[PDB]
Amino acid sequence: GPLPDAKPLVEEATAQTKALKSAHMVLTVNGKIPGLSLKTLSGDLTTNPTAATGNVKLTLGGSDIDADFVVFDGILYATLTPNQWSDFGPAADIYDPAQVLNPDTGLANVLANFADAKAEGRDTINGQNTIRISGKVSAQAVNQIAPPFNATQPVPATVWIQETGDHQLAQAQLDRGSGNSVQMTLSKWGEKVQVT
Ligand SMILES: CCCCCCCCCCCCCCCC(=O)OCC(COC(=O)CCCCCCCCCCCCCCC)OC(=O)CCCCCCCCCCCCCCC
Repeated sequence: GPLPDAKPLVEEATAQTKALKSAHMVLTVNGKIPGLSLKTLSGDLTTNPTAATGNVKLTLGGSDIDADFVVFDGILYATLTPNQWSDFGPAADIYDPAQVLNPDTGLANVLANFADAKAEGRDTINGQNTIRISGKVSAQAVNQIAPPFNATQPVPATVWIQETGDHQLAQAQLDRGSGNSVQMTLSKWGEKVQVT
């Protein structure tokens, strides 16, 4: 049947995202984004205070490493060899994961700077009906959430917003062209992170 108007849905998702404290996130990098050596990540994030835990697949020196990670008390830790925790210092010197849910600079700021929104279709994301929406995100909003994009123009993007219910952002993708793109799927909004 007919699609809703994207614009009110984006506005509603913006407000919902600003109110978020925590979520489960799955992040995938498709192709190659210069200065991003991550391939995948899956984890749980809470904010105020910031903590995160999960697993990451990343490339270091031409090799893919699977690692568990914890961010706790500003500090990033990861197991670059199995069951061995290394301390990598302040998480903020690499990337503070709270930035993803910062209401001024994170996903909500992406949504508020998502231009030309148009509903394209319906898709299931994690068992929920969502509206797939195309648009373009400002360079400045992209660079603030994902510095390695190094955008000097608007970035084509797709968002998937819950059709009913709370209208959360279920998924977002930023396309750097060719077959190079970053996507995040969010779920379990307001989960207790558990702790670390
Ligand atoms: C809608 C889309 C939403 C997108 C939201 C998030 C987008 C991603 C944010 C961009 C990350 C920017 C961080 C710098 C990029 C980096 O990779 O450095 C490149 C250097 C090579 O680049 C350079 O040459 C120099 C950069 C200096 C980096 C120093 C590295 C020190 C080595 C030790 C790190 C190993 C532990 C990492 C475990 C995570 O080699 C490295 O890869 C080593 C560092 C790996 C960092 C992984 C960052 C994790 C992203 C977390 C956000 C996801 C949400 C979290 C939810 C829980």
